Amino acid sequence: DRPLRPGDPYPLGSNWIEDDDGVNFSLFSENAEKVELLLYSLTNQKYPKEIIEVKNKTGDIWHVFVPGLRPGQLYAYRVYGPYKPELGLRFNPNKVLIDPYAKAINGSVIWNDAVFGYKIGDQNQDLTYDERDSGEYVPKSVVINPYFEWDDEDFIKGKKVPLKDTVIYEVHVKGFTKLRLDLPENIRGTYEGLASEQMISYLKDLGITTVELMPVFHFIDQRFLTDKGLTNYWGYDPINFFSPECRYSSTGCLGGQVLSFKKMVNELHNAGIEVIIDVVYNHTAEGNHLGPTLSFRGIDNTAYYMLQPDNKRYYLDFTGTGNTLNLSHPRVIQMVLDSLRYWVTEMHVDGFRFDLAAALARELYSVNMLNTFFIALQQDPILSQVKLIAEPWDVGQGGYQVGNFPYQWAEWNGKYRDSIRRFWRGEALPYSEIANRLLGSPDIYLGNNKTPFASINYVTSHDGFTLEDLVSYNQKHNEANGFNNQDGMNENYSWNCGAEGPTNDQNVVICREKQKRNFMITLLVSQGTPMILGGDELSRTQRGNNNAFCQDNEITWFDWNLDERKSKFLEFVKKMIQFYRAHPAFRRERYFDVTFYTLEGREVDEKTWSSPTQLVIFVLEGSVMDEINMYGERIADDSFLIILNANPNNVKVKFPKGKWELVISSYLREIKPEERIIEGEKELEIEGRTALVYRRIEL
Amino acid sequence: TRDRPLRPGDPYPLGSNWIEDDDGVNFSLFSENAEKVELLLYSLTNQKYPKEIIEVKNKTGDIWHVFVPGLRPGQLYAYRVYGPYKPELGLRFNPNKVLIDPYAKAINGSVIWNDAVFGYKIGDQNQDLTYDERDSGEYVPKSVVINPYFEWDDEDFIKGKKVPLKDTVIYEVHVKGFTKLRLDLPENIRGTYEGLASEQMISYLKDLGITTVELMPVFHFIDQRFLTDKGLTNYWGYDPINFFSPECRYSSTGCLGGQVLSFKKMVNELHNAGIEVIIDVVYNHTAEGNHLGPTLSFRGIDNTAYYMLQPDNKRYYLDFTGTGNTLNLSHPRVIQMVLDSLRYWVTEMHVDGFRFDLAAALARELYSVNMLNTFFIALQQDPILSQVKLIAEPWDVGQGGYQVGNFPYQWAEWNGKYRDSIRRFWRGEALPYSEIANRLLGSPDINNKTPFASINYVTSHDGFTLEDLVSYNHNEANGFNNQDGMNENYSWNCGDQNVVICREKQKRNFMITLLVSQGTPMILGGDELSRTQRGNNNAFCQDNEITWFDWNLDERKSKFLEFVKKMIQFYRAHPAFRRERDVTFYTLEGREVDEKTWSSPTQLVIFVLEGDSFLIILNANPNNVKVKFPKGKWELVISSYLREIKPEEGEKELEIEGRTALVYRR
Repeated sequence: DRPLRPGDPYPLGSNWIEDDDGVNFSLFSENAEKVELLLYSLTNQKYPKEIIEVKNKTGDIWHVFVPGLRPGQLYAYRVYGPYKPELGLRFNPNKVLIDPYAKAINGSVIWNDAVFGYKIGDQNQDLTYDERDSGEYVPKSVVINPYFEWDDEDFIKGKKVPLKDTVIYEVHVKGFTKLRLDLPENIRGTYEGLASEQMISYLKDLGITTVELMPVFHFIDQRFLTDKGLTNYWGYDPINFFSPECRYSSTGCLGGQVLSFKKMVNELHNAGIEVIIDVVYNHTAEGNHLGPTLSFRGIDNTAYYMLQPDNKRYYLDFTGTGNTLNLSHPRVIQMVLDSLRYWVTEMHVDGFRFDLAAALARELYSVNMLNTFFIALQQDPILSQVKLIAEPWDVGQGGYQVGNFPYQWAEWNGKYRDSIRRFWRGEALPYSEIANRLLGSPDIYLGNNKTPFASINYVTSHDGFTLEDLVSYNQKHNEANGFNNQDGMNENYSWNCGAEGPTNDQNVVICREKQKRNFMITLLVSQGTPMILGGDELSRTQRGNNNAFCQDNEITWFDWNLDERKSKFLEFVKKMIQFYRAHPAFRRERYFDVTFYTLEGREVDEKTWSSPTQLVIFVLEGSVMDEINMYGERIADDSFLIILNANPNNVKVKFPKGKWELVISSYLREIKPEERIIEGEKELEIEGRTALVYRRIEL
Repeated sequence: TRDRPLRPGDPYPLGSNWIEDDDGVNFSLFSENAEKVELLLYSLTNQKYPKEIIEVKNKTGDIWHVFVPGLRPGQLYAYRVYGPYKPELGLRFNPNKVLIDPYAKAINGSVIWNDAVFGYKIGDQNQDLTYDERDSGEYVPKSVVINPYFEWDDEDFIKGKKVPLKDTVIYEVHVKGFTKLRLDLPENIRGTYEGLASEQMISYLKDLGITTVELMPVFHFIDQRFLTDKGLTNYWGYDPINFFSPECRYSSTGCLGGQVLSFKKMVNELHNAGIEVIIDVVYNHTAEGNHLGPTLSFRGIDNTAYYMLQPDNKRYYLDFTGTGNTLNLSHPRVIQMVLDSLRYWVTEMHVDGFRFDLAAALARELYSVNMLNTFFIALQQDPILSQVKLIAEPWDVGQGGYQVGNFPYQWAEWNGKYRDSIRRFWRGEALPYSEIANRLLGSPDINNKTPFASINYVTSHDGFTLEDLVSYNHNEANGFNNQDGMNENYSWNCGDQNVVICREKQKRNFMITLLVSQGTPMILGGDELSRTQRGNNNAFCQDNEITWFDWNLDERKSKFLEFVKKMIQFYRAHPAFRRERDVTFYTLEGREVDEKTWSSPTQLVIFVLEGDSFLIILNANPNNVKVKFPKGKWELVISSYLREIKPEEGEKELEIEGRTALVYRR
């Protein structure tokens, strides 16, 4: 007998209107017989306060306005339909579902046989129909207040840092500040903790421009992970594409995660720092048949999911996770684009990084959506300005297969990390190959973007070894993950430097520290936008675990100990990053000028260019670049000489023309007077496994 | 170089953009192939000569941009683009030619024609390969930096319920014609946005009972040289040169930003009234025509991009419409422009829907480059564009069918043939009985294929109106031997007053049938005022007495308006004609339908709604036939009539007359 009204279809989800004093509720469902809105009082989460049958429907969209409800109000849905699993029809109104357009989720799921929708349990498995209510264990979607006081006016509008000037920083929200002891407990390893005053000055002192946060979409710890006493630490199982992860909130989970995130981002922008978020669109946490009925599968399984034709009880898997969104259906492709748009206009994120992007492109291609998906990004008013990061993929015949890539499109260059790892390991590599990597990989980027900065260079990431573990480790040690070490990449191209794991041997440590420095300069001397693994500066180690996706503990937390070894390296990284930012010679837009050299100090003819090498010498020649980014003012950078000696043996190099001055090197030892400045082609005795950078000073 | 001081600015939003903090204007322009770009600043008095030449020196990707401090709304600019001139490669960049900004939100006047606006020596052996030298400044209208802000009070009608397609009655109306000869209104708002929006209109139209107004073209369009030389002016707007500017011609308040202002207010009134605005867009060609075309904008900015060139002879331009060019919809910026323009007119100009002219050709052009379906996905997923009404025509493209996954959620189509069908049953000729039974049903044999998706229109902006063929049963003024427009609209001659008896019965008829049909109906503007074109069915260059709405009541109109008002009133009163379907039916006489009968080429239709219940009888026809009502009580409400109502016309026998149509209730 309530003054309820039909309300509006737009926008999707729950919408608090100031004026009409109440909240518009809307949910997409094509195959539902009946929809029910459930409102929960903070005090009781087991049974709804009030149940409202949603009776008005515009096209495939159910909606009702409900007066008097306000920001902070908990809710959920029960969706009604046929249950013929063999037809992919899995409607179970006993299961209390998460709104797909929820902007916040009030906690985690509590693993119990009743969140499944089939009997466990039974031997028909997914054919059966479980009657138990799920509400007791399913967090509720939350109505939020979208309003926020942004004074990142300077930043947002309009001209932020481009990829040519970007240093990215891949960092887990929790691990970053979990053991930053000069922060109060409740904000340690949280969004607010991350953007705190000292954290900001730290990231500023390091010199990184762009933060890449690991998954912040609200994810779910897998059953098989919690049965073993482990959580999903990396967050690669979204259940909702609009809500900040409740776990990383310092200010609670009834809007607090939205507010803290919005806060954190605003601080970061004011400091001059960009936010990229790692995003998963290739699968949902619901898994395959057999997985839980938490949201999509309950709302409309047939839409939403890619089903096996001829056996619709099964889900198509391109990723090995269990499901694929039905990206051909206009609502599903809408949700993705709606997600991307939300996070930019409302959460003020500067761009995205697509996890398993080769898979994501395969899925899109699967239903003829890849090129249209790209056109959607390019013409969209807000989406065509953000940064979009992915990976190479040849599908399936398959060269990219794509009319045109967004202006700020870039790809993780795994070939760059492999080549670089192998080089410093001692593997003599074709000169042309190692050199191309340093030149930003024009052999990969013929007509993908016409810029070196489409290539995201890196030596380490969240995947596999931490730069510390890379130089200390020959094979993975992932028994802690509980997969009897079968999980995680096996090709690592690593080297322990003479001892596996921690050692007392100062010969081994000298190798290691020297080597870390080698990679750090190789990376910040190459064309392409570089990405650094958070922790690498702190000499962070997961002690041989190369796939710590499930270690929310001591192993993964950043260790803020001021050990002198560690400290001295943090000093090196700072100095090198600074050097990179300080010189647009290593940051060219059009390379797709240099001169490469031999041991005996001459130019490089074919054969020399084609035979494996262990030593790279080259000069960034010239200066006049166009510009800078301001009205008609060309600058000129100093000319540099880079010597990289991976050959494990001392070697004698003939320098090229002019005066050269050593600006930085991997020598841990003090620098001899005849090494600071060198002229007139006279030879220097270069140590084995050493990297060196010189600027010319005349003429 | 120059001064000035100049902030590089931002690449987005495309166009001129004044920022009221840095107290300047931001300029951004696309040109993938440009060598050099020069912004030209102009004083509102000197236009032959540019006040300032500014070298646009920064580009982000394929967007040139510069920020100029000090400039504000009202500023007149144009661009100059340098690059190769190898017209055999399709490359035809010409600095001497002053170009409009494709993203300009306002333009100052029409093109003053001259040999200089072309990029080749207008007269020569190799027309369209030759390099013309002449400056184009004076002739080419200037792009105007605009005043974006505007105060909307229709917040109440913006959201939410805008009159749904079910409840809709649409009214197709040309802007000038609507109130040019509407004398009781000042001598400067007549034939303007604000004129159409006078408080004497609106009260008129709300009084008339239509809930949606569909304007003929308002995209700033030019004149065909190439016609005016015949002393005619493009009066239909179906030849645009920019996609963001309201047409200069229909502004009561000048052409330096008053087109923007007059249009917005227009809408804001219409909305407060409680009515809906749909505008008539053209995206299938620009006003530049083929090679041998004026170099106004896109040809000059970037010919490669923008235009679909003939492979093997990029000299020439692929034409799908017979107008000379097609936009290169496969280039991301070109497709972006179209989608930006659709988004602009909605969020910014508060427009409720579009009607794509020559939709099939547009679908085909889109198809030609694999963009049709991706165009449709873009529209559905767009937060603003998916909410608006969208109106085209049917088409059969590529390899059969529509070649589209899904349509937008308020898609509808000009039923090209429902008018060829209703104008043939009433016409008298041999006509099938499941055919016209279909037309009235919603035409469900073809989209969402739920009746609302059909635009049941008896009359388009196409001809006639209403009768005016039936007169025909006048393409001489249009200076080309009378072969232009449709070939037969299927009408009587009705040939006095005793040799014109059917005229008023060849009105009211279409009316009573059209409003009774399931779906959504379209009247031509001023068929209730009994409009006329003195015979013309193709009045596209008639800015004359021919087209302008004759508002002085000749006496036999005015009775008819009071009919249409009451006729449409009925459909605006009962949910019995607003569904996705309980229909009846009844042949002569009294007899519930069978299969003879179902395919019999004659002139008799009856039906009922159970299903407020209603009985409806409709017939053609050359002579009288026996009439018997069916099961249930019958009470008259409205009709067509040779005289008036007498007398008193369960179950019995009437019996009905000739050229005529009729109705009842329960």
